[PDB]
Amino acid sequence: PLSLLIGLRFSRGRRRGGMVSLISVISTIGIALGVAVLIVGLSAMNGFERELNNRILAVVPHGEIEAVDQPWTNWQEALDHVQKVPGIAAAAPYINFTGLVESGANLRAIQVKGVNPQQEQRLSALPSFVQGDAWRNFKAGEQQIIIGKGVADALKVKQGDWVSIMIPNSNPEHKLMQPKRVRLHVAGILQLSGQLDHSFAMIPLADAQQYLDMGSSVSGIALKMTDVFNANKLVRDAGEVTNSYVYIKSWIGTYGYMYRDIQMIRAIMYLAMVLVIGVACFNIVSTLVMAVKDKSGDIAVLRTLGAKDGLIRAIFVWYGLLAGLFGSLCGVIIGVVVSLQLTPIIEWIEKLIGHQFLSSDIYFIDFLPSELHWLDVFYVLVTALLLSLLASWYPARRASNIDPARVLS
Amino acid sequence: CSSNAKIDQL
Amino acid sequence: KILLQCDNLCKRYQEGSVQTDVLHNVSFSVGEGEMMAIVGSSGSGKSTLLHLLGGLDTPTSGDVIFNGQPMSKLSSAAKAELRNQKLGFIYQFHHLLPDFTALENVAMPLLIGKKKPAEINSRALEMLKAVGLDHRANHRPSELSGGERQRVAIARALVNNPRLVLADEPTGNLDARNADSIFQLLGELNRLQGTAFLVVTHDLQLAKRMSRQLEMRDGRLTAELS
Amino acid sequence: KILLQCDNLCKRYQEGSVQTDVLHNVSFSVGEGEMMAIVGSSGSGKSTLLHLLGGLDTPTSGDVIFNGQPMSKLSSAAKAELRNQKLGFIYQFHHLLPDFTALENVAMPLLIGKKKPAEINSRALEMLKAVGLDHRANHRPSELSGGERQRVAIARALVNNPRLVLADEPTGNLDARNADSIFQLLGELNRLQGTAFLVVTHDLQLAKRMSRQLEMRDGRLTAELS
Amino acid sequence: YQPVALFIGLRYMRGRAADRFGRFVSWLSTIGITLGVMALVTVLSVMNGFERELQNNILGLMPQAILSSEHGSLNPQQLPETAVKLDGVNRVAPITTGDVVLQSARSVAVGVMLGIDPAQKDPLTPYLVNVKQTDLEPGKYNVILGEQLASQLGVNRGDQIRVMVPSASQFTPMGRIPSQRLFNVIGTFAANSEVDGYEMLVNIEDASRLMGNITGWRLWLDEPLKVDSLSQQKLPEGSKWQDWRDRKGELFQAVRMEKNMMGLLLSLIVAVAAFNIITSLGLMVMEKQGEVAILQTQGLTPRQIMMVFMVQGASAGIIGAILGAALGALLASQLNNLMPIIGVLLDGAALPVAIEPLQVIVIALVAMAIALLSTLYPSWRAAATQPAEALR
Ligand SMILES: *C[C@@H](COC(=O)CCCCCCCCCCCCCCC)OC(=O)CCCCCCCCCCCCCCC
Ligand SMILES: *C(=O)CCCCCCCCCCCCCCC
Repeated sequence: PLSLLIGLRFSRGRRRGGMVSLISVISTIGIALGVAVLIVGLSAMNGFERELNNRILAVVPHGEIEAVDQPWTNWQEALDHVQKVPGIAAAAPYINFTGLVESGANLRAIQVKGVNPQQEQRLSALPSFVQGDAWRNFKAGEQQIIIGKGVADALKVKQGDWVSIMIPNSNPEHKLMQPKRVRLHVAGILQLSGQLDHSFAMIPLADAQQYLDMGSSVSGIALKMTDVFNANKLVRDAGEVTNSYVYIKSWIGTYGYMYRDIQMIRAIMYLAMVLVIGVACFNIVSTLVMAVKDKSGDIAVLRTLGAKDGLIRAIFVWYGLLAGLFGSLCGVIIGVVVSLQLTPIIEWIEKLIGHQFLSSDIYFIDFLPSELHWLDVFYVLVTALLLSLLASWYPARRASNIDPARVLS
Repeated sequence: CSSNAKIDQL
Repeated sequence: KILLQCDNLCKRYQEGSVQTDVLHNVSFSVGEGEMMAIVGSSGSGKSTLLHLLGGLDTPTSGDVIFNGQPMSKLSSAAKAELRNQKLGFIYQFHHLLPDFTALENVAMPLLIGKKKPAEINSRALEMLKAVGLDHRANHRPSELSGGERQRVAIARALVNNPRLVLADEPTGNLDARNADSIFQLLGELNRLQGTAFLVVTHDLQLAKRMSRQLEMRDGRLTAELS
Repeated sequence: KILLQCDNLCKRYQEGSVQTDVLHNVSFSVGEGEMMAIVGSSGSGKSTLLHLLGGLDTPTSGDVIFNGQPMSKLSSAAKAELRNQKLGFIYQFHHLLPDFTALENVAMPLLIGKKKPAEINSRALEMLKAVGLDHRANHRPSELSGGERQRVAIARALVNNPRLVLADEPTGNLDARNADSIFQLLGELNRLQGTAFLVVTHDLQLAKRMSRQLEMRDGRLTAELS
Repeated sequence: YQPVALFIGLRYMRGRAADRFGRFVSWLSTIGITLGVMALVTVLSVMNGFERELQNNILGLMPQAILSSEHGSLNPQQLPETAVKLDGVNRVAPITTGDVVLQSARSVAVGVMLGIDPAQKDPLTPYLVNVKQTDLEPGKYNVILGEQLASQLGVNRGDQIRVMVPSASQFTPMGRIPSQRLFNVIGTFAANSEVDGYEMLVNIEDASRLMGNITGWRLWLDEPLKVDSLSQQKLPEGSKWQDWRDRKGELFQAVRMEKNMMGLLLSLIVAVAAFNIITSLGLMVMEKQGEVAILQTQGLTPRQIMMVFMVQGASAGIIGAILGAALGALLASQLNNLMPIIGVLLDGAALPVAIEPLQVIVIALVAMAIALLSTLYPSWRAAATQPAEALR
């Protein structure tokens, strides 16, 4: 049930001339290039966002509470109070160490922490990133330590290797008595996304209690919540059931910049590709103006047979929208095909360049993710179709102003 | 990336 | 009464940055059913006069009244509707669309009028078989010979019951073998439904079958001077 | 001696994936000053013949010698220079540039030759007043009528002292009122500076004023058969 | 009427239907190129502005390049300040460096040591908090910790530390005893950057590492982002060159890669505008076949009718690139000058810009080069066909 406005104007696109096939190829390539890259860029950004919640948000505590320069004596009462908060899912005690590793004629800046192995799997996904067979051998009094992949690569050490690391001497009298070293054997290693690998290590909580010569006392409470984007507020009221003041800190101040640098890239790319499509729309304007002044005889014929102004005005709108739609669909197909196989394409390109980008030293990850959503493809197809309709509007209006009698009808 | 603000929360 | 009335039709044209007078004091009248013929030289303004009667121009010095209604107080949409309803055009340049088939080429006037979907599949091929070209309905103008597709153009205008049919050298390319073949049904249409048609040529040999002779020289049609 | 010599011109053309023979054994000779005329049907290959004499194509089976020099041992630049110096073309399609004025359109052959800058401001309007169109020198082809700007195209080729002038239906659109008016000065050019021009038409009525009759049918021009 | 017959035959062709819309279509390629250049210039200028701030806060506060000796330390007598005249250097000062490990009464930390002469000026001098640079005297073993280094070490003025050098440890035959001393702090420096957590300033004379010589000469650079080009010049014999590409070797390599990626993304506008020229010229060639044939008959060589359409694209590309560069050099400067007309971002950081004169010229030249390159096929097709055998 095709309408007369479109009628058989698709057959009007079956024209013959000189080098007009190459013009059509350029027209369908220039507008398809700006969509196939926008689709894969938005899919790559969606993949980055998906990997951020699986490799950073799931392994980093959302909030941490610790008092001012004071060992805790009523930490259990504070844990009981913070356990019942409308918005906090779980909490666990931990100790912050700043001891350093010196073994193998190299120096490493590491932040050791002490967490309960039975409670460490209830608020984070770090247990799921252990390269070993299992971490269930974590107990108290066995000198067990686990480090990240970066530290293991720097020390060239493996599982079970004995390493002596620096430990601060927690002396009640503020002096510089002696440096402390304790030998620990590696109970496995874990590989993170590629940023916290060389700056994370943890030990059992009870071992850290003995290393500080401290009794039933911990330094910090880490908390995992449900809505991660309200962490700046959920830690404000969580620290209210305490003494006068302890500290307040969340992951927004240290990892919230990554989210701000994902939406910014999306907005920049969308604005940069709307320009690409709009410039490619001039290619439709020129080739439709040429069709208007080449099909002037048929316009006069239709006017003589009684076609109204609206029919002639709308014939070329759908004539241009078909050339735009073909290019858009060809771009959508390419963008979907490349997006679905982006991870192997980038890996194969990096093996051809020799040196690989997206390094695992200062970035967020070491690879290029790609998650395809069937809502950005619709949003870019609609944008391309709207830009094509806008481009093929003024020439269509000019086509309706052709005098049917000035040209011999 | 290359956009650092360095805003800390107390 | 009368069907068409044009008088004091002073049509100008732009020739040398001045509105040269190409038609002046045209006072011809067209009746219902009666067949006339206008004979003039190719360049005396006879071809331009045809577009003025169809509402395709503006004489800016006169008025033409069709069926008791002039085209002055009408918009472009109303003029197009009048052209599609009570008009019909036939030219000598073989003005067809080389993208449509022969069946769909003649259904365009009915397609614009938004008739029944099955009506265009019952009245178009009826006209094609009346003229005798229904076997080549599913073809292309690029395949038909010069004198073959001309009858398709003749029958294109005679679909939506045309009350008045304009013509401009209907027999310009086809030979005389089909000249009487395309005229017998045109004459019969005057007795079947009572339609009127005017034809503008430059030869007096084919005007014998016409019932009137109103040849014009430089916008004046007065007597039988030649 | 003689000015032009073409013999055994077997020009082929691509019609159906095969080089069909459209011209064969063309042995016409052109003298200095004497006027000839070639008459043929529109489709017999008479229009394609003029393109070969101007060095615009390749006969691939013969040779054309102009002023004692064949076109085989010449490059494109040499052929274009010879065309701009001792040639001239007149067509029937009204081949003019609708961007330049009437004064600039006829000065293009002089502009390509890189003559004196004030020479094109003394010889172009001289030709325009010789043909009688200097009043519309600062105009546009979109403004002039059909028969007005044709004389501009006629005078465009007759600027840089053309020794041989090809014509293809010079009187195709303009009427017979100025048909003699555009021929009197062309004839006077033969007795003024001694120029030669050949004209290819399809009618014998306007060939009376020509000094020769070499009508051709399918690449053969032998006698006065008709 | 021009002496060059090629240009006069095309100048009138750049706009022949004077109308409110017909003239606009002929300028579509110029508008597209102008947009592609004005978008390629502004964004890369903003990235250059971020890079300049990053370099002025990291590279400008750390030793950019050092000239040392391959056999450990370098004796100043064998290589004085008069013996160094390397290109791109505007200041040379003795310095000692080393990746030392801290030791406080509460915790331990790491950091690079900068042993400098207290008499000479230092880039970190203005960012001092109640500390006199002349207090760094030999024998007293004074040390100035960073603002973020002492905050995490729990160290205020009047405390003591046990800075140890593992890299330059005195490898005695009786195992391995690291070289260490007892430094007393005199205050902290706050530079409001990332170097306040691993940098501390000490006296130039220190035997905590080796040997009365120095490790090397810290030399300043006018353009510290082109060390890879200055690292191959003729250095004095018996010397080695070190730079910041060992510590900050991936951070500033990331910025260049991100700039190249953003530029490649934005170059698609210019690439599509180049295709627009190809379309606009292929449409003009097929429409002006009779004009081309008449020019060929009048005496115009095919190599001239090729340049007739070549300029039709070249002039549009040049006039688009120049306008795009001029608009990009103005939009970036006036991005937040009168009002922040950007759709104000939720950052509140006074977005910096840095217009590089060489980069704008390079972008404008690549735009012209691609516009000229895209014209080849449409111009060649207008002359490859037979003049008269095709149309007339
Ligand atoms: C961390 C970010 C930093 O990126 C930035 O550069 C921040 C830029 C902020 C710019 C603000 C500009 C404000 C003014 C705008 C004015 C616009 C004017 C427009 C005309 C009027 O990291 C990144 O953003 C990296 C982003 C990478 C994005 C994707 C690049 C994809 C490249 C694909 C190339 C495919 C090539 C295929 C060839 C076949
Ligand atoms: C900035 O502070 C950290 C940014 C971490 C992610 C950097 C990603 C760089 C590469 C982005 C590529 C986007 C397009 C991918 C498909 C071509």
